[PDB]
Amino acid sequence: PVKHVYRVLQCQEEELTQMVSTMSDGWKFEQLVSIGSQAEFLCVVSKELHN
Amino acid sequence: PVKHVYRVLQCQEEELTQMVSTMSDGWKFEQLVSIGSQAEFLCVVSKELHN
Amino acid sequence: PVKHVYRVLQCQEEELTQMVSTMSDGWKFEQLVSIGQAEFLCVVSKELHN
Amino acid sequence: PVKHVYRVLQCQEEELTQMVSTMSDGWKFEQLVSIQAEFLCVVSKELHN
Amino acid sequence: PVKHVYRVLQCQEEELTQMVSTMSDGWKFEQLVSIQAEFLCVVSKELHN
Amino acid sequence: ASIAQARKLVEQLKMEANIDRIKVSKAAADLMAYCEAHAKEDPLLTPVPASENPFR
Amino acid sequence: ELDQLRQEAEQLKNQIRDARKACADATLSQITNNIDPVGRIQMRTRRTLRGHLAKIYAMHWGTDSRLLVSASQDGKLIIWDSYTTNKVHAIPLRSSWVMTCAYAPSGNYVACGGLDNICSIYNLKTREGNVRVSRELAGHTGYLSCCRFLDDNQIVTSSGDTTCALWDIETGQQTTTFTGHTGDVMSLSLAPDTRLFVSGACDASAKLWDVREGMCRQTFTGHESDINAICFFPNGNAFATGSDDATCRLFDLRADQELMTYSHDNIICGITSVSFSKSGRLLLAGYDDFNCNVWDALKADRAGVLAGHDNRVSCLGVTDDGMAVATGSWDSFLKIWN
Amino acid sequence: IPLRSSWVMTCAYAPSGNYVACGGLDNICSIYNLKTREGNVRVSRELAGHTGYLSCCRFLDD
Repeated sequence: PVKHVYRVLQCQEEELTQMVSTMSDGWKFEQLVSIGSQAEFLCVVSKELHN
Repeated sequence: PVKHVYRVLQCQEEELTQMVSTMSDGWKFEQLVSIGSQAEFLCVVSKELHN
Repeated sequence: PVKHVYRVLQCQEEELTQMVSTMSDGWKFEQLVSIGQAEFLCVVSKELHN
Repeated sequence: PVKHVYRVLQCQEEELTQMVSTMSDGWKFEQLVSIQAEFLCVVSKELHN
Repeated sequence: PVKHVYRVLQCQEEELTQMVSTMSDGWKFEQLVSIQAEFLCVVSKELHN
Repeated sequence: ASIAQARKLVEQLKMEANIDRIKVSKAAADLMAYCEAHAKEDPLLTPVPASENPFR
Repeated sequence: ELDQLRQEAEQLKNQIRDARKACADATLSQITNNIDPVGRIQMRTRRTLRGHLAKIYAMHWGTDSRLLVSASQDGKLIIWDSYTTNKVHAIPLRSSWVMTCAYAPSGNYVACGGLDNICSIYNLKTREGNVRVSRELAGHTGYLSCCRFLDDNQIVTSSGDTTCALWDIETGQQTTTFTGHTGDVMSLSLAPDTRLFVSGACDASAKLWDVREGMCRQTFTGHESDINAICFFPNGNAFATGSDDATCRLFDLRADQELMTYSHDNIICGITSVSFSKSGRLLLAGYDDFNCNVWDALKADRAGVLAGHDNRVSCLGVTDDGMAVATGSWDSFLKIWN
Repeated sequence: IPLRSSWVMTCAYAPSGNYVACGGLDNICSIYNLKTREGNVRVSRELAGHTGYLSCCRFLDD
């Protein structure tokens, strides 16, 4: 059936919109967490690999 | 096959209902975060387009 | 080809279970934030096809 | 077509693993909120009649 | 889609990337709560039999 | 090609040629009179009390 | 054989210039020396309204004089209330380069466009409470540069593939088409009486068309770089342009000659926007030196300077009644001056 | 840029300035086109043919 790959990304507040709005092709969006805030968020992204 | 676009919107506390209740035609809702909380928020929004 | 409607509801801590367990017919559950003794928020959704 | 039923469960920090790892048959997991420490939890079931 | 299994994993701040990037086969990701700094994580599997 | 280009040339430039060409001093005097007459319509140059401007 | 045609074109140009030279009969310095200059001025910033999280590129007031629109880099529009500093709408977009913005004089249309080669119209006022797109206007293969409404049903665009044209909203196809602009068009503005408009050029050229038929009646020249901003004096007989090499020139339609020139020694930056006031006594300009100063029209002397920003200034606007000035830089803040 | 493989040991930059490359125990070298329409990064070409683990990568030209 299906598979998944997960990656973690770190970014400050000033450079959040540029990465979110300019994401790659094929990767999805998962929970956004606030860590040690200032800022220092943590994104999680996913891709689906079939065969 | 499928694609996706993401956008980040900032909205203060008192003007939250007016923005959430009156979204556009096609855009979805994914997550609301509390940032620097009078009180500030963030709201990721997604659209799905094919071909 | 589907549509969605979103609404925001505020409920204090004591009035949370009674509101969650007795939702209407058709509406869904999306998010629950801890605003601000304690105060909460909530987002619901419906699918108005046709 | 489909329906849904929602319930709110409360649990302290020490009793989280036992309830989460031993859920019933049919109920899902949707949200875990943090109010030592107290937690909340929302579960759902689909009733097609 | 007839069964579900849920598990709770704890990981410190320095051990996030190694654990998330190297998950097993067939397990999903659902939540990540902020309990240095500690964390929690819930995963799921589909046992259709 | 360049024939078409020269065509366009003769076509417009000769349209430019037959235009009226008048005095400049009259235009300058008219501009000065227009600027002086409407001195009452410039809040920036003529200050107004705080009750006038809403942006405060 | 085309050499003869080129030679006769050259001699016709020479004859036209000879006819043009004589009619210049006013050096405005020696006639306006008598009148006294304006006094010094200093204004205070009143409101600093935030909400964009990218680099702002455009803005535009409305006839209501209490609403203004803004477009960011990643795709977003926000319609602001200047009195209370509250946003009334927030529209997401499907493209990541929006370099233009227009608002409708009636009050229920907004247009956009950019490097995605499509112009879209948005219907703010709907029977239902949501906002939805109305039409899209494709047809030109360059990147869109500017958009101005002639009226609620007529729009004029400025393409990048040496093209300017009009459109009909209901049909969705072009009505008239303009050509003959060798360089690249980057700006244009409308006359107050909604009958004429002029367009800028990459190779320092000015053109003046008519909306009804489309005949180029005069032509202006004199700069040595791209003309980025074009504005009009309120009366309607003169337009002042700017350029990258720190020069501002005021031309006269009847004279066809450059009247004055506003240059100062200690400037090496480029001009990005110009605008006249209500009466027309002062002229404002913006610099890529992170600042902005206010000039004078008649005597070519600087009245004062304005406290700039932390990055480049890229837009400027003055309300119709003249009680507001709004400026937007690349660091995502707007300023209100009075 | 995220990657699909979990072992990359090499990285190169184009002298012109709009290409990069990667490689590791995945036995594949991938080229990325930084400069494109709008803002996004998408894979341009994916190479294959050698059964060892890639070790180094250098551009002679674009």
